[PDB]
Amino acid sequence: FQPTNGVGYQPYRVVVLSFELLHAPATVCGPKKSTNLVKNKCVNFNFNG
Amino acid sequence: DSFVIRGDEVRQIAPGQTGKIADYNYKLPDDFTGCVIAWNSNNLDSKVG
Amino acid sequence: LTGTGVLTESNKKFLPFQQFGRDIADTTDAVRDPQTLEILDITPCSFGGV
Amino acid sequence: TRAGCLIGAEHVNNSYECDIPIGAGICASYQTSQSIIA
Amino acid sequence: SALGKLQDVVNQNAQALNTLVKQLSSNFGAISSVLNDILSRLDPPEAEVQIDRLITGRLQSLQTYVTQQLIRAAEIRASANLAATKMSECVLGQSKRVD
Amino acid sequence: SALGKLQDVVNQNAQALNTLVKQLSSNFGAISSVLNDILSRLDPPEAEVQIDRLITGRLQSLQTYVTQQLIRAAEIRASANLAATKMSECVLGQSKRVD
Amino acid sequence: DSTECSNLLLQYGSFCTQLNRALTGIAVEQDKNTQEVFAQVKQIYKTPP
Amino acid sequence: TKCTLKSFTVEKGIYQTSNFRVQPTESIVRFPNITNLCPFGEVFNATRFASVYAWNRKRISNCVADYSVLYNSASFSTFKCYGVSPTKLNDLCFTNVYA
Amino acid sequence: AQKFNGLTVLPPLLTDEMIAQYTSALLAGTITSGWTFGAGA
Ligand SMILES: *[C@@H]1O[C@H](CO)[C@@H](O)[C@H](O)[C@H]1NC(C)=O
Ligand SMILES: *[C@@H]1O[C@H](CO)[C@@H](O)[C@H](O)[C@H]1NC(C)=O
Ligand SMILES: *[C@@H]1O[C@H](CO)[C@@H](O)[C@H](O)[C@H]1NC(C)=O
Repeated sequence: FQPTNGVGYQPYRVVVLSFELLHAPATVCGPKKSTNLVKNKCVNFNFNG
Repeated sequence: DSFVIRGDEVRQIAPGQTGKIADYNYKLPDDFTGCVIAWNSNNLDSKVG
Repeated sequence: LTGTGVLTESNKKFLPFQQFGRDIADTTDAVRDPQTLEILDITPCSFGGV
Repeated sequence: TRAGCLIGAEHVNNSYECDIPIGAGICASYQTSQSIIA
Repeated sequence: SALGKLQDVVNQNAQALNTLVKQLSSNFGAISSVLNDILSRLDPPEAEVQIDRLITGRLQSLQTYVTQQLIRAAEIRASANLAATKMSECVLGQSKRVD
Repeated sequence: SALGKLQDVVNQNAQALNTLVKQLSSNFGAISSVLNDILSRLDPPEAEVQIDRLITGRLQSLQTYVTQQLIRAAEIRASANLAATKMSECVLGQSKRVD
Repeated sequence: DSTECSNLLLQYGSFCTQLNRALTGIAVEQDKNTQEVFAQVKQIYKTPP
Repeated sequence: TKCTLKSFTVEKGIYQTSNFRVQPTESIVRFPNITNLCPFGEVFNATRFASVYAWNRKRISNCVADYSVLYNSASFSTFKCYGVSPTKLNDLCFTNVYA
Repeated sequence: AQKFNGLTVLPPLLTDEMIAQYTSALLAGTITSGWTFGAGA
């Protein structure tokens, strides 16, 4: 690599995130804040994604 | 999975592609369930000379 | 052409401009082998269902 | 048979009523040890 | 020939199979009609949808053949029930039924 | 080993329901067999393809359950019409018809 | 004669199995029709000379 | 029968089964007697290229297409293939090639 | 078979020879026995 090289020859840093979805208990989650649980009621639910 | 490549080889990261990075260096699985994040780093990795 | 099936000798003539031979449109039935120009037709790996 | 070959059952000359229809005039049954007969 | 009614049944059977294999001629809006060409030309991740389309068309063809077979089997079962009624009421015994 | 016909009817119904469950267990070419998963991890505009792939695959599986029920009901109707004709003739009258 | 035959069987074999069961029911139905029409009395008598 | 009927228990009778008995264990590849390298240097490394208003068409035949030899000297910014995946390109023959 | 893409024909359980035998028995009984054919002896 050289700083005067073209855009195709410039460095590019690549991070590849690999993950499995909804097949195992989860140790990492998103920004959504959890609310209180409601039992025996027709309600939209988001359990562990 | 973190690494550094050239600008032309970024498209070689995607699954189903062929190249010097895809065949001999790093191969995404066909059913990859994940993300690829690539950013330019000419100011950091590249140096004069 | 990639496949899994039994290969047998073919008694079907091929014209020079054509390579493959499909008895039914969905499945290829015969082929011309590249190294040896004898015709080789493909029977299924499995026979009639037991 | 006319329908095809059968392996796993023994052929008897005696004729009985059909239990499992093999086809082409052939039938199978479990009879006496005990075994499948056609 | 006044026997050709049964010939019709045989012809109808053959006709169904002919139509059936003609339904295997179409690619059902895929890249190619041949299964092995779709396997060979494309990588599998692009290929699940094409294989699904092609063999879903083939299975819809088989289902339509099953429905047509069931219609003709209902007609043949009605004719066979009529013939068995003729066997029981006219061959074995005397029938007072008119015509 | 008597009463094999009624047990055959019950086992045929159970086998039809079991085959329905086994067909419905397939993913039908979708990303996941569970609909809730492909709602959760896929945004709607490209998700709709997986949605109607899985849904029409399930519905088609019902169609073949329906047609199997139709041919089974045709056989059951033949046996029931035989039973009704017998109750009209064998029980409430004397039948000259042989066998 | 596809390469990935077993995966195709696993994904789409039970549907074809149900259709083949329907066709087998058709075949058994026609065989039972022949038995009802032709085989009414099981007694077999020699043709008179 | 247990796999086809998808049940451990199997009732008395005759059952048609899908083929699971044979799994292949060998691979054979047959391709023509071609060993000359294709003129990729002429169509990729030429000093002068024609303009887009008169695009230059070059026939490629009677050679082997090894795309790897192109990795060392040059890198391609865009490589998009339609109808054929970038993978399985080395495992697949081409009838008529015009660059 | 392979040409029909897996559509095979199944031979009937009642072959034409046994069907002809059944019809011969029915003719013999109808001629020689009247309607006492099916009623046992
Ligand atoms: C290819 O070369 C091999 C080795 O010489 C030879 O045996 C084979 O017949 C050739 N096939 C042709 C002539 O295409
Ligand atoms: C049955 O009859 C056939 C007539 O060819 C004979 O060959 C066979 O041995 C007999 N089988 C027995 C002993 O039951
Ligand atoms: C292209 O030609 C130049 C000059 O001869 C050479 O240095 C370079 O390696 C060639 N590239 C290829 C495709 O071999």
